Amino acid sequence: ENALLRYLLDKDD
Amino acid sequence: ENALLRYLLDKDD
Amino acid sequence: SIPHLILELLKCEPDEPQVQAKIMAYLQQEQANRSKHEKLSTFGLMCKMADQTLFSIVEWARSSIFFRELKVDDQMKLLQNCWSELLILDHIYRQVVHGKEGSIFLVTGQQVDYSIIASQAGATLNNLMSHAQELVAKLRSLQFDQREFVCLKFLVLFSLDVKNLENFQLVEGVQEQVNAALLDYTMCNYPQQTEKFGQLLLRLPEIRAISMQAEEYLYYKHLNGDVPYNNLLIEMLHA
Ligand SMILES: O=C(O)CCc1cc(-c2ccccc2)n(-c2cccc(C(F)(F)F)c2)n1
Repeated sequence: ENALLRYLLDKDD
Repeated sequence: ENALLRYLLDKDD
Repeated sequence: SIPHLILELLKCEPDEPQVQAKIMAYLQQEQANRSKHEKLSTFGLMCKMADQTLFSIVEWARSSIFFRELKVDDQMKLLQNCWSELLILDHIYRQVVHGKEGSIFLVTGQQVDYSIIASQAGATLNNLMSHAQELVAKLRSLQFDQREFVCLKFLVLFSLDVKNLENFQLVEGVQEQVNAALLDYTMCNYPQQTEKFGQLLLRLPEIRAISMQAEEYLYYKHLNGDVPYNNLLIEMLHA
């Protein structure tokens, strides 16, 4: 599980 | 909660 | 005579010249980015410094003994509790070690006349800066050293006031152990000043108070439209 991809999914626009 | 804090902690350097 | 624990703490410390350079480079490369239209203020610049210093604090924390063993959810709760305290503690220690009275040693590694910052700032911020100054002075007169500094950083990070921790026991364990190591270090290294241990610990409530005031003020500034885009600082402020 790549951390960047999770951030991209989870962050506010 | 903070996607960013989470990312800064998880990312694999 | 430095306890083992404290040696483990010191090994976790960042390379200060490289951190200074990194932030400094970030700020230059930011003007490059920013259009020749959009301008930036002293307050704004200091917000960016705080933001970049936060990245460095999180990095320090994630690699540190004990903190590494926590689950990320616990790591987040600990950092959300203490980020502004760690900023203040880091600032204070720089003033003591690489600074002088009448001057502010910035995290980018230069000194500027206190006057030159204070003059830019209104009364609320001046008030905060003064209290910080007195802390610096108190800790200067205590002969605050790097071994003491690292202990206080761990005591701030591994706070007992943080609710809903999974592994609260590890956190209690770290508090107790760093506490005991600090007690040893002062009695072994400063044996004629038996007050030194107590004087160090009593700075922590003062740091906590100044940090809460800083946050309230910064949130005001943010809601006022005065804080330039600053993802991590404001994410922490929203915690
Ligand atoms: O030189 C530094 O260390 C970087 C900039 C800085 C200075 C302070 C500060 C603020 C009040 C008293 C003492 C130092 N910074 C700071 C510390 C805690 C909280 C905040 C906040 F709330 F504005 F985000 C800023 N950041």
